[PDB]
Amino acid sequence: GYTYEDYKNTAEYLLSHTKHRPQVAIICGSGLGGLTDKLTQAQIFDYSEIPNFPRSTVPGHAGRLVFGFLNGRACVMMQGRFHMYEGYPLYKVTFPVRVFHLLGVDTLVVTNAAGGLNPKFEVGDIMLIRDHINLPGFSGQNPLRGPNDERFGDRFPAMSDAYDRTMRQRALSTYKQMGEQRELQEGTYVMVAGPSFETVAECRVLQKLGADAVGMSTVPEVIVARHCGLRVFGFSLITNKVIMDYESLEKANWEEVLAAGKQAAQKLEQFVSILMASIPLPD
Amino acid sequence: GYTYEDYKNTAEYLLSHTKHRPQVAIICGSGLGGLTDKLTQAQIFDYSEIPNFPRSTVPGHAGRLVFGFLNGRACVMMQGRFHMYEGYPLYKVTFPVRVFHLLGVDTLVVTNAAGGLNPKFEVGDIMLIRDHINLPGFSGQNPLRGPNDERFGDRFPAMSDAYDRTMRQRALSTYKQMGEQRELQEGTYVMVAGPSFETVAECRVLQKLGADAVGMSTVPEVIVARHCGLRVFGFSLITNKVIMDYESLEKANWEEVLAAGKQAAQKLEQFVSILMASIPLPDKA
Amino acid sequence: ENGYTYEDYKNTAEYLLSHTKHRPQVAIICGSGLGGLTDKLTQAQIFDYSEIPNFPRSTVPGHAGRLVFGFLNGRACVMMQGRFHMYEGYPLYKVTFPVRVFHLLGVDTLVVTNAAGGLNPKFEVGDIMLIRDHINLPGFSGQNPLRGPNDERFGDRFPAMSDAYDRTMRQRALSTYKQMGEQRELQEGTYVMVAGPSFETVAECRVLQKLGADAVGMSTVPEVIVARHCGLRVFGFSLITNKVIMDYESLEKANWEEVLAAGKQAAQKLEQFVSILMASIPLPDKA
Ligand SMILES: Nc1nc2c(CN3C[C@H](CO)[C@@H](O)C3)c[nH]c2c(=O)[nH]1
Ligand SMILES: Nc1nc2c(CN3C[C@H](CO)[C@@H](O)C3)c[nH]c2c(=O)[nH]1
Ligand SMILES: Nc1nc2c(CN3C[C@H](CO)[C@@H](O)C3)c[nH]c2c(=O)[nH]1
Repeated sequence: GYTYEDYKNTAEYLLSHTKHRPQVAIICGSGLGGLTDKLTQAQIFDYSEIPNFPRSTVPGHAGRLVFGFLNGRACVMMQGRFHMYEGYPLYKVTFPVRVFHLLGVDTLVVTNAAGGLNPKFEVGDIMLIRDHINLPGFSGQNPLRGPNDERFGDRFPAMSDAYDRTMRQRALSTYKQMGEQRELQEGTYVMVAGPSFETVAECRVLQKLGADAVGMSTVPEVIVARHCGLRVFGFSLITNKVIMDYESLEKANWEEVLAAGKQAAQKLEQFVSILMASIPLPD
Repeated sequence: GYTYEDYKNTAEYLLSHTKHRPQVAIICGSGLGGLTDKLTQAQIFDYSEIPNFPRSTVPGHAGRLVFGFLNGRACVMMQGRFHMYEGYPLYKVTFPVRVFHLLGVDTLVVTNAAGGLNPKFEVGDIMLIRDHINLPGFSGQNPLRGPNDERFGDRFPAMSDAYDRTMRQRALSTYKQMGEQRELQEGTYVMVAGPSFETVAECRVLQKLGADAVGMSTVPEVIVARHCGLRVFGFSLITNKVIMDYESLEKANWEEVLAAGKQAAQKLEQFVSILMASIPLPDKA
Repeated sequence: ENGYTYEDYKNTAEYLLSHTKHRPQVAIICGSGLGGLTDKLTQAQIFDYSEIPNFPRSTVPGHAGRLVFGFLNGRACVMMQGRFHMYEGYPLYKVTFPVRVFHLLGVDTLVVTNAAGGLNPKFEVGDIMLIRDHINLPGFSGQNPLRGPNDERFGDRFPAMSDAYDRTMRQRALSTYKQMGEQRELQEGTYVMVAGPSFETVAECRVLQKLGADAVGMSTVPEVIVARHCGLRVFGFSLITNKVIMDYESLEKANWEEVLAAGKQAAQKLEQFVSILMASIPLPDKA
């Protein structure tokens, strides 16, 4: 895989090529690339020009790294991400997270599109990620598998406090004081590898396990971020309701997923701006 | 693993070495190879003579591809299949499915032996597969992993309609007018990788997940078939009741599995006959 | 698919047999913080894993990385002082390599031990849970040490695991233990393997509870599958080293230092238990 020097080489490339010094990294998921629009003094790198960066092969993933200020805050944004289903091993999927750490980032915001498993969710809802279920992790697909480098973190990091409690309370609070539009949802995200969508029986499995939303990303990035000590916040856009009975003739499809992101673009933009305000400055 | 041209080469080899032109492909699982017996005008290929075909290493898997007519319908049958527990990557396990598509097949019938998890099933029951749970797929073992080729299908295919609803309706109706003793069962098949058989605690996990029958195949072939637009029908022969308590001195074993297929041969042969009568003809000949 | 040939296992076995006069009947694999179980071996002869042909290396704290032959309560034993885990980067054929070596040495009984997180709310830190059964989550998805061509010199293509943990040993150990006036009962339950190396989320803890697991760890199962495949009698137990976090209010977190400390606290109870255990292992039919 990647040596420590590989991560350092990439971080040094970025640090040499930009004056931006980000505090927060944001990973934009399927159809959420629009979150880069409000960056000021934006500087763009195509992933292809960044040493060791994988390529985004999925539609709705632009494949660019954008530095700028978001609500005055120094950010770096992955406009597009990587997925196991593309053929990438998790050490590639998660590579940018350790680079961000080496750039000086102290907070990772992870975003995604997700299928709703909890019947109370509607398409267009934002679900705050309170926790996850790492199904690939259980079987061996964990980005920390292999020799541990103490320069990044511990051999056996805990994940029970992965999603930052303070930011979650603040976000929930702020959306109470609105009382406008749908309320902010909260729940458990389960990662499945994909790329095919779930059967009805699989939908019922994931529900029985206690997941509220399902997708094919995010969890590995969180694990790596927590290993290197980043504060983590996550949310899903619920882009479709997972099919849960044999009567329906509806089927999950990627077109509908991207369409739901386009529709929620302004709402997501607002949410992320309020989010930045809840991140404390470094010491 | 395989290039688009690899699939092409194999399909052209077959198209150039037989005049048979199948509409239906049938994959015969453990102890089910006898389903080939009623083929008329049979032409046999050993897998070893077919470019790019993997080899069947499991007992009760003959490793032959047979072309012929089954109750008057033009079929190609896998007498034996491949399993990930043999060492094969899923792109090898499922290779033939994409070949079948290129041969002009529009329907895939997948068969297997399976261990009964639903206590209402008896050894010798046929269970129609209404749905599946893909446990390896959750963790990354899906035959679609990697770059997608649009010449086969979509990057993100849906699976919630994988097992053709109309065929299942017709098979159930037709079978319940034939007044046979044991009813035709219907349920959810769960794939596990194996090759070791389940513990009691594992059996209870699978039951809790909602599975009726468990085996170690089939699901990857269905995913690949649905990706390329094939109509899919599946059934399991329940060959053993999975062990469910710590008192029992009985154990799952492969010999009992094959024996159950032997005993069920006449019931299978008849089922497969009314199955063929439930497969739509193509719009144009 | 397995990276080792039959001859690789043979070579390692012959090397050991030609470098010690010890001829073990019982192999014992010592888990995290349980390496002290070797302290009571008499006539102990130690090999570093690094000097044994084909042996993997233990890279985890609390795993010494030594193979120790000797007598335990009068019985000929070989003990792995430290083991290997999938999370270290090893394929399962490497993790489980020693088990087939033990079979070639003449061992007929494998005792597997580990530290484990408690999922059953009745367990307390320091409890010994006898393993009645396991749930092999990596196995379901393809990570099984038997994957690939099968060598009938070791065992069957499709071995059963429903009787993996020897009932008779478990009945004898429980009975003997009960008659010795110990205040805290031996526990008994199902161990679930997850790959790690990160510890469980609360949601994951709840999944594992709902699946019927009593304790969770990151080892053991592969070794048992290989042991049963080649016909070894198997006994297993876990030291419950921590209660897995199961609510969002707690500020406590699983951590490896506390895991190792729990093994230190339990050294004496574990020593005494492994003695009752050795007395519960049948002798071979012939000497
Ligand atoms: N597993 C899964 N993932 C998603 C997603 C998340 N991603 C959306 C994209 C395919 O549209 C993949 O990267 C998965 C949205 N809806 C679903 C769903 O119903 N199921
Ligand atoms: N997992 C599992 N599979 C089967 C099967 C199906 N296959 C039968 C064959 C071994 O007998 C393997 O390819 C699995 C029958 N019974 C069982 C069972 O109890 N369990
Ligand atoms: N998964 C898991 N394993 C353990 C273990 C067992 N091992 C202890 C060591 C990390 O301390 C790893 O090899 C796993 C103890 N407690 C726990 C737990 O809470 N969870």
